[PDB]
Order: sequence, then C-alpha cells, then structure tokens
Amino acid sequence: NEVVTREYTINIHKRIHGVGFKKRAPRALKEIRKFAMKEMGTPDVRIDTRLNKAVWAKGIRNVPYRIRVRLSRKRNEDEDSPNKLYTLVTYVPVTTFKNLQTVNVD
Amino acid sequence: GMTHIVREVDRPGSKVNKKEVVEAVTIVETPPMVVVGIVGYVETPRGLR
Amino acid sequence: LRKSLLVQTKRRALEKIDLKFIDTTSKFGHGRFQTMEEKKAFMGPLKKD
RNA sequence: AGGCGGCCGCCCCCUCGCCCGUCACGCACCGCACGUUCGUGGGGAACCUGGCGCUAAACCAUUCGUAGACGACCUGCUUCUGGGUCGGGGUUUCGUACGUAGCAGAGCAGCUCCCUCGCUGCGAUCUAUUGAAAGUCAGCCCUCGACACAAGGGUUUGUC
RNA sequence: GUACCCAUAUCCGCAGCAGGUCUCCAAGGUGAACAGCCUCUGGCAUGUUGGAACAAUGUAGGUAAGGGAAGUCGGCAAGC
Ligand SMILES: [Mg+2]
Ligand SMILES: [Mg+2]
Ligand SMILES: [Mg+2]
Ligand SMILES: [Mg+2]
Ligand SMILES: [Mg+2]
Ligand SMILES: [Mg+2]
Ligand SMILES: [Mg+2]
Ligand SMILES: [Mg+2]
Ligand SMILES: [Mg+2]
Ligand SMILES: [Mg+2]
Ligand SMILES: [Mg+2]
Ligand SMILES: [Mg+2]
Ligand SMILES: [Mg+2]
Ligand SMILES: [Mg+2]
Ligand SMILES: [Mg+2]
Ligand SMILES: [Mg+2]
Ligand SMILES: [Mg+2]
Ligand SMILES: [Mg+2]
Repeated sequence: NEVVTREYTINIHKRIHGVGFKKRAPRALKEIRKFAMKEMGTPDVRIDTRLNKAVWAKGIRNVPYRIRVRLSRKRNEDEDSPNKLYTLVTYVPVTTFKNLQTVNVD
Repeated sequence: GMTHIVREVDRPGSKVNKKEVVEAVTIVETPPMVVVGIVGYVETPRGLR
Repeated sequence: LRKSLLVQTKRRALEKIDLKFIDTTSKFGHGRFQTMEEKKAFMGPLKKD
C-alpha cells in the first residue's frame, strides 16, 4: 500500500553458479526479476534499458559479479492489470561495492 | 569433520612400535541425550511385542 | 554409536593411547597454519592493522 | 492374541429360583414346507431425545540440500535467541592492482646558465605504497550491523 | 523477352529436406597466402519449438599420478 523506493546490491556471482556460458546473462535477468518479485512483492517487474546495458556490458558469459540496483514501486493506471503495482527496477552506477548496504531512498 | 592424530603406538613386535603414526580420524559431535520415554517388551513366540 | 555386541581383546582393544598432536589446519583448502595467534605471529601486520 | 468368573457388605422382591400328586384354562387356526436358536446377528447412510466430553491434522504452495531423472526423502516460518537479502570479519585461491614518485633502468634525441651525475622528452622492465588487488557459497564458519518479510493462501480427512 | 528467386525457403530430389546444380565483384589487421582467426560495407536471428533441473546411457571435446602397447587379429582411435 506504499510507493516506496529502496536500493540493493544483488550478488549475481552467487545467484549464478554452474550455469553454462550461452545461457548465463539471460539467467541473470530472470534471477533479477525473481529477486524483485520476492522483495517488493508484486509480480509485475519492469527493468530498464540502462540495467540491460549494465548486465550485457561484458558479453554473455562474463556477467559482472555484483550490480547496484534501485527498486521503485509505483501504481498502474489506464485500465490497469489485476496487479495494480509494478516494480520499476532502475540501474544506479557506483565505483566501489564495499561497505554499501540497503538504503531507503526518499 | 576429520583431522589427523600424531599418535605414539605401543604395540610390540612390529615396525610400528616406538614411532609416531599419523592416522585419519573423524570427529562426531555428540550433545547430551535427554531422556523422555520408557518402552517395555514382552517375549512372544513370534518375537518381541 | 552402538556398543560392540561381542567381546574381543585381539591386541586391538584396551591400549592406553598417547595422543600427541591433533592438527587444526585450514580444511577449507590447503591448511598452512595451526592457530590464529601463530598465523598472525608468522605473517605480521597487514592493511587491516 | 486378556473381559468373563470368584469373595464381603447392602439394594426392590422371591420363602413356586427345583422333583411327585389335584383342578381348569390359554387359537383346539379343523393332514401338511422355510418352525423353534448365541440376534438388543456384521458394517455402512440418515430420523427425535438425556447425560458426560472433544475444539485438530495431513497434502499442495514457498524454502531446503544431508537428497534428488520425475515422483519421493531430510528440513525452516513467531512477531522475538525467527528466517531471508546486503554488509562486516574468519578461512582460503592466485601472486603484488590502477594511480603516484624515483640521483633504478640497454640506451637514444633535443636544449643552453654553456650547464663541474645540468635539464627536458621517448623508452621493455624494476623499486616503494603492496603477504597488494580481485573472488570467496551459490552445497564453507560467526554475525543479534542495515533493510525488509512473518496468521498469507488452496484441497482433503472421523470410530457402536 | 524484359517482374521476382537464382537459394541451408521461389530449381530437382513426394517437403521451407545437413543432398545436388553453371558464373562476375571482392575491404582492414596478423599472416608467404583467396590458408585459419578477429573487425568494416552489407545481411541474419542460430536454421520446422520454448521453459525447469543437470540422473544413468549416449553423441562431439578435453585432461589425468606411475608404467608405456603389457589390451587388441593387428599402435584401431588418440597423442607426439
Ligand atoms: Mg590486472
Ligand atoms: Mg531483372
Ligand atoms: Mg537444401
Ligand atoms: Mg526424396
Ligand atoms: Mg548445398
Ligand atoms: Mg588483408
Ligand atoms: Mg602483411
Ligand atoms: Mg577473387
Ligand atoms: Mg530451413
Ligand atoms: Mg533440424
Ligand atoms: Mg524458437
Ligand atoms: Mg597417465
Ligand atoms: Mg603421467
Ligand atoms: Mg617410453
Ligand atoms: Mg617392447
Ligand atoms: Mg596377435
Ligand atoms: Mg591412426
Ligand atoms: Mg598430451
């Protein structure tokens, strides 16, 4: 019942293990969609083209080991779905990854 | 898990005696057993009841 | 762990052992050190110190 | 592989709980079968009533990996010592990151204070920062640091 | 006569069939090379299906301490 926005550091290197080379970067995005559905609760997940570039920036098998993401939850209108809420996952770049944790962004 | 033990062997009549022998040794954690029940048995001519 | 249902000496049981060294090396890979104080005394200060 | 039997004291009565003798009746259904029995026989679905009680558990879903072809098996879930995601260390794996500085560097080129290892530029490497950087559980260990979540669902199951 | 395909989808093979069918044009780098590999112009959605897990067996590929043909009809295959 909220419109909140948080940040995460998803660990794609441990959410992908033992997975083949030609089907690695798609499983990254399937796992990002499942992580967004698990955290924010709604089944509708829309990920952006910047996050698409950030995942597919190093080929299909050299998936980057960790990606800082920002999950906003917004409402849907104009003859909406049965799921009125949808998580718009956007990509926020950061130089380092250490000592960074989950932040509720106003 | 498993560890080594460097063990002195006091077993006479061998090459093993008076030397240190390393043996593969397991460790089994055993917390104490809390007693709850008592079950009695009757010797039947078909077995135990 | 069940008690043995038969009794044997066989020079295999009832030997007063003398444990001398039980290694606790790094089993998550190849173990190089025994205790944390010994590892820190061998290596020394790092960036974390 | 047990449930009827025996003893003491009371309870409402029986002194016909039985054998022989007298009397009169009950359907005498007029020739006819499956009649008499342990039967208040076995179990299932319901009908109205008295008394005494009971207030759950499986399966799916999710997670789990000590198991998995699929099924199956071992597991967690609470609003407080709960789990999950990040982060932090512990371990380990490789081998010393980018950047910066150097009167280190085979040498080469240029300049003028005419520079008494003068200065500048190119230049594989090397040294110091550096037992550095990077990964570390997805099937490693501890976290009571930060976020959120927690009874939120569907199907089924009774013994006179 | 003048369109179009000229082909792992417009031809033949019963078919949108790993088969067959005659030609011209040809870039940059490494390289002796129109070799093999990576890019440019120009095309494409992986070749009549997608999703989940990574059991046996299989089909292709790679290793393996010590011995080096002792296996096998034969060094077959693989490797130097
Ligand atoms: Mg590097
Ligand atoms: Mg034409
Ligand atoms: Mg063809
Ligand atoms: Mg044919
Ligand atoms: Mg052909
Ligand atoms: Mg060329
Ligand atoms: Mg050339
Ligand atoms: Mg030519
Ligand atoms: Mg085709
Ligand atoms: Mg095919
Ligand atoms: Mg397809
Ligand atoms: Mg070999
Ligand atoms: Mg060998
Ligand atoms: Mg030889
Ligand atoms: Mg020979
Ligand atoms: Mg022969
Ligand atoms: Mg051959
Ligand atoms: Mg070889």
